[PDB]
Amino acid sequence: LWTRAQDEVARLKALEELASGRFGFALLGYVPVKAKPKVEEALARHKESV
Amino acid sequence: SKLEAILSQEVEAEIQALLQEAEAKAEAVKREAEEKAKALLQARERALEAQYRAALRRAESA
Repeated sequence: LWTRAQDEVARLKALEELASGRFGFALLGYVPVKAKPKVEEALARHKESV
Repeated sequence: SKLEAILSQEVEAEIQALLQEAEAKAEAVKREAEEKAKALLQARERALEAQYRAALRRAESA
Protein backbone atom coordinates (compact mmCIF):
# COMPACT_ATOMS: atom_id res chain seq x y z
CA LEU A 1 0.00 0.00 0.00
CA TRP A 2 2.90 2.37 0.71
CA THR A 3 4.48 1.63 -2.67
CA ARG A 4 1.14 2.17 -4.44
CA ALA A 5 0.60 5.39 -2.47
CA GLN A 6 4.10 6.60 -3.34
CA ASP A 7 3.37 5.86 -7.00
CA GLU A 8 0.01 7.67 -6.89
CA VAL A 9 1.49 10.65 -5.02
CA ALA A 10 4.35 10.83 -7.53
CA ARG A 11 1.79 10.83 -10.35
CA LEU A 12 -0.12 13.57 -8.52
CA LYS A 13 3.03 15.66 -8.11
CA ALA A 14 3.89 15.10 -11.78
CA LEU A 15 0.40 16.23 -12.83
CA GLU A 16 1.10 19.64 -11.27
CA GLU A 17 4.14 20.22 -13.51
CA LEU A 18 2.20 20.03 -16.79
CA ALA A 19 1.20 22.80 -19.20
CA SER A 20 -2.33 22.86 -20.57
CA GLY A 21 -3.61 24.14 -23.89
CA ARG A 22 -7.22 25.12 -23.01
CA PHE A 23 -8.75 21.62 -23.14
CA GLY A 24 -5.46 20.50 -24.62
CA PHE A 25 -2.11 19.60 -23.13
CA ALA A 26 1.51 19.77 -24.25
CA LEU A 27 4.76 18.99 -22.49
CA LEU A 28 8.50 18.60 -23.04
CA GLY A 29 10.99 16.10 -21.69
CA TYR A 30 14.39 14.52 -22.21
CA VAL A 31 15.05 10.84 -22.93
CA PRO A 32 18.10 9.01 -24.24
CA VAL A 33 18.54 8.18 -27.90
CA LYS A 34 19.62 4.71 -26.80
CA ALA A 35 16.36 4.56 -24.82
CA LYS A 36 14.39 5.97 -27.78
CA PRO A 37 13.28 2.45 -28.80
CA LYS A 38 11.51 1.57 -25.54
CA VAL A 39 10.15 5.11 -25.31
CA GLU A 40 8.80 4.83 -28.86
CA GLU A 41 7.31 1.44 -27.99
CA ALA A 42 5.58 3.06 -25.01
CA LEU A 43 4.46 5.95 -27.22
CA ALA A 44 2.93 3.44 -29.63
CA ARG A 45 1.46 1.71 -26.56
CA HIS A 46 -0.47 4.93 -25.85
CA LYS A 47 -4.13 5.22 -26.81
CA GLU A 48 -3.37 7.37 -29.86
CA SER A 49 0.37 7.11 -30.59
CA VAL A 50 0.27 10.89 -30.10
CA SER B 1 -4.24 19.32 -36.30
CA LYS B 2 -6.16 16.09 -35.70
CA LEU B 3 -6.56 16.76 -31.98
CA GLU B 4 -7.26 20.40 -32.89
CA ALA B 5 -10.20 19.42 -35.09
CA ILE B 6 -11.33 16.85 -32.50
CA LEU B 7 -11.34 19.45 -29.70
CA SER B 8 -13.12 22.05 -31.85
CA GLN B 9 -15.65 19.39 -32.88
CA GLU B 10 -16.19 18.36 -29.25
CA VAL B 11 -16.73 21.97 -28.14
CA GLU B 12 -19.11 22.57 -31.05
CA ALA B 13 -20.94 19.31 -30.29
CA GLU B 14 -21.38 20.28 -26.64
CA ILE B 15 -22.65 23.71 -27.72
CA GLN B 16 -24.98 22.04 -30.24
CA ALA B 17 -26.39 19.65 -27.63
CA LEU B 18 -26.92 22.59 -25.25
CA LEU B 19 -28.56 24.63 -28.03
CA GLN B 20 -30.82 21.72 -29.00
CA GLU B 21 -31.89 21.23 -25.37
CA ALA B 22 -32.54 24.96 -24.91
CA GLU B 23 -34.46 25.07 -28.20
CA ALA B 24 -36.55 22.08 -27.09
CA LYS B 25 -37.32 23.87 -23.82
CA ALA B 26 -38.20 27.04 -25.75
CA GLU B 27 -40.50 25.11 -28.10
CA ALA B 28 -42.13 23.51 -25.06
CA VAL B 29 -42.60 27.00 -23.62
CA LYS B 30 -44.13 28.15 -26.92
CA ARG B 31 -46.50 25.16 -26.89
CA GLU B 32 -47.46 25.90 -23.27
CA ALA B 33 -48.11 29.55 -24.15
CA GLU B 34 -50.25 28.41 -27.10
CA GLU B 35 -52.19 26.07 -24.79
CA LYS B 36 -52.75 28.86 -22.26
CA ALA B 37 -53.85 31.20 -25.07
CA LYS B 38 -56.25 28.53 -26.35
CA ALA B 39 -57.71 28.10 -22.85
CA LEU B 40 -58.09 31.88 -22.49
CA LEU B 41 -59.76 32.08 -25.92
CA GLN B 42 -62.13 29.27 -24.90
CA ALA B 43 -62.97 31.14 -21.69
CA ARG B 44 -63.60 34.36 -23.63
CA GLU B 45 -65.73 32.49 -26.19
CA ARG B 46 -67.83 30.89 -23.44
CA ALA B 47 -68.17 34.34 -21.85
CA LEU B 48 -69.33 35.83 -25.17
CA GLU B 49 -71.81 32.98 -25.67
CA ALA B 50 -73.20 33.47 -22.15
CA GLN B 51 -73.39 37.24 -22.76
CA TYR B 52 -75.32 36.72 -26.01
CA ARG B 53 -77.62 34.23 -24.26
CA ALA B 54 -78.29 36.67 -21.41
CA ALA B 55 -78.88 39.49 -23.90
CA LEU B 56 -81.39 37.35 -25.81
CA ARG B 57 -83.07 36.40 -22.52
CA ARG B 58 -83.34 40.06 -21.49
CA ALA B 59 -84.68 40.98 -24.94
CA GLU B 60 -87.32 38.24 -24.81
CA SER B 61 -88.19 39.30 -21.25
CA ALA B 62 -88.72 42.91 -22.33
